[PDB]
Amino acid sequence: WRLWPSGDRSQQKDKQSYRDLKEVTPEGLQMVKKNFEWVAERVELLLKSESQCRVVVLMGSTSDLGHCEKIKKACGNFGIPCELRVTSAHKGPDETLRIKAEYEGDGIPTVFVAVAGRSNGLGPVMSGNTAYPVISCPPLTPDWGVQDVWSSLRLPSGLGCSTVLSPEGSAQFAAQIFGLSNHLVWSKLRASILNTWISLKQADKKIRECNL
Amino acid sequence: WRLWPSGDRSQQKDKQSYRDLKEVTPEGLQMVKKNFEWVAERVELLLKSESQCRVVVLMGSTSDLGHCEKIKKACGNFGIPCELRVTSAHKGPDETLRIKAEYEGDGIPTVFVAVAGRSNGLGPVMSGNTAYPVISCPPLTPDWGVQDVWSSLRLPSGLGCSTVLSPEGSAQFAAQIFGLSNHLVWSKLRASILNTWISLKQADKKIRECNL
Repeated sequence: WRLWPSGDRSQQKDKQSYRDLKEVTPEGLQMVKKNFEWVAERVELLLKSESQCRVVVLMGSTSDLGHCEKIKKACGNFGIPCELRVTSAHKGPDETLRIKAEYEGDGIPTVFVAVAGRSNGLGPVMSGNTAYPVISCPPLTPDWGVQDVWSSLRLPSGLGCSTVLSPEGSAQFAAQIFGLSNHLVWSKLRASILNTWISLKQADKKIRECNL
Repeated sequence: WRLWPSGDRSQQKDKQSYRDLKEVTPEGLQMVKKNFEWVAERVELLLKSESQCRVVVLMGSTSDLGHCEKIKKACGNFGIPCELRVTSAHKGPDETLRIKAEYEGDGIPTVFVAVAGRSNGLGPVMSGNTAYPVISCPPLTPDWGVQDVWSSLRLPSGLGCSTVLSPEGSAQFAAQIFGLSNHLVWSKLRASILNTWISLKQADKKIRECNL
């Protein structure tokens, strides 16, 4: 590669420093060696997380636990810790705000994912009382899902609450948010775009052989 | 009329006490007079309210004030005091519960009417945190009303919150609730069933003449 500290070619730390020498002298090789040492001393820091990430999944009912387990598993795939908590906006709004405060108050950047069946008040109430992002991922089924989804979508002014129907999708969106700050999360998202694209090419190649 | 204290014919206080005398003696007429005095001393109490009534209309936004004015006016027609208050479940749930507590705490029987456009969380949150009845009367328009109504209708278990779409209707329902305890409110409801029925007979009589 070619590596320029501060975008400055004259500070090049890569092997171009050796290619560029008119004549290789022993003083010339010690400069090249120090450039290689400079990179060797920094490269292990590429494995370290610069910023902390957390998803908190708030569920109105323990019957939606299966749906929340899918979000937590999918968060695990991006290396983002994910906590489950049980709270109802309708039946314990005092407790919802106290739980919110626990995660707002310890200095760890947090995305809240609200899982509320039927009339979703948990997304909205959370959204109205935190500066952190809130994602409604309601556990819609085909029975009443067309009716229930609108309680996540049509909100009073002054609420940023977003909607993602897929539980794997809500994890991915939470990852994309943390990817703006965390190169490790970003890189898993980037490699996943590649791997998914590769999978389509391989499935097309297979079905093309069944075209003769 | 015939008036029997405790349903006991032998305690009859009406003119039947005079009709029933085999012979009218002066001692017989003094008994009749005391029966008439007994009724004269109690009849003014029929004008007095035995129980207090109040409707509290909670609105999420001052833009829904017109809709709340219609509820308040219609409550006035049943002689039920009606207060307007502004509170959002989404943006000030702490304040919603403190306002609720003011009306729960002064010993006056109260019906709460929740007016919240779009995703109604105000009905549900109120319903989950008071033993008093809550009526959602959402200000639906034809634009999004088919979508918004389901946030009032499909609630988690443990919530009694009812729905009435008409604002005059929500007042009438509040009146019907107080009519179980208040003979004056009951009587306005009863006379209104008569007057409305009379109006239909009169409109049918009119249109029948335009049938020749």
